[PDB]
Amino acid sequence: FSFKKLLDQCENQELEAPGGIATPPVYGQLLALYLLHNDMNNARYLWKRIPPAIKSANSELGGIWSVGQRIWQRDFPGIYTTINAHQWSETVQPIMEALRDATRRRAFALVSQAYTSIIADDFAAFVGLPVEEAVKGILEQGWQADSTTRMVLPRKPQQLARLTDYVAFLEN
Amino acid sequence: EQFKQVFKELEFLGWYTTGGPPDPSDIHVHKQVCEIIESPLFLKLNPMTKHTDLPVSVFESVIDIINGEATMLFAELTYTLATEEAERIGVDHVARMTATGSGENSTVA
Repeated sequence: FSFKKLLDQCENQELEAPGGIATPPVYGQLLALYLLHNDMNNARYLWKRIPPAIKSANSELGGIWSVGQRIWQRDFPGIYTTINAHQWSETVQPIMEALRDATRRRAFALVSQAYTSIIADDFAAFVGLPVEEAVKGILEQGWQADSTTRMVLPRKPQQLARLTDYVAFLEN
Repeated sequence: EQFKQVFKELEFLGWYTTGGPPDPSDIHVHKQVCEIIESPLFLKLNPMTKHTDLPVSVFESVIDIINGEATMLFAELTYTLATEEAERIGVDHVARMTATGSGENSTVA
């Protein structure tokens, strides 16, 4: 609820502009927020909306688009590298800190649903952390893991008023 | 004479009325009925009842030996609800069905 209150605040600022062009940081926030909501079509159209002159002026905008290109191809092992290729200032940094978590949870849901057996090499590149999940996942979440072959096995875990509305409509 | 032609082995037993508690007029009508039959019954239905017991109440005449003027009183009775096969089937059929509405009121009502 609190997050939604900030979402609609940035929406209208771009529409009203003294000359049809808003300040650079407003443009960057909308593009990054589109990535967080997985709305890829509007994110692509926003990039096409920015004039070329301002686009080349600020390379910070280009850093958002390079990450957006990877997530547009659903390249899970590649988005984690582009999100760290550039350095984002603290004004836009917290938004990226939430997009990374959203991508991380998205891979977890996709693997558990679309895969019955997945190589540990490929699964680590999906979830994003090939650091400490190798040993922690065996005993905590209960997923049986087999070494050498490296196969992971995901496992699955008031009306009365409505009715009288129907009759009052049908009989009349 | 009319009903004797259809119900051969059936005889007069009493009368009935609709209302609340027994009234004096009920006692005069009972006195009138007593000229027809020696020991008449007296049924009384209460369509205006406001409780969960059957309004039907069966009474019986009692003659007192009160000193001076002589009066007659009503004594209540305990009645059963015996039915026959066809009567039971008909009553069950009538009381089971609920598609009885007709007119302005909705079938929901």
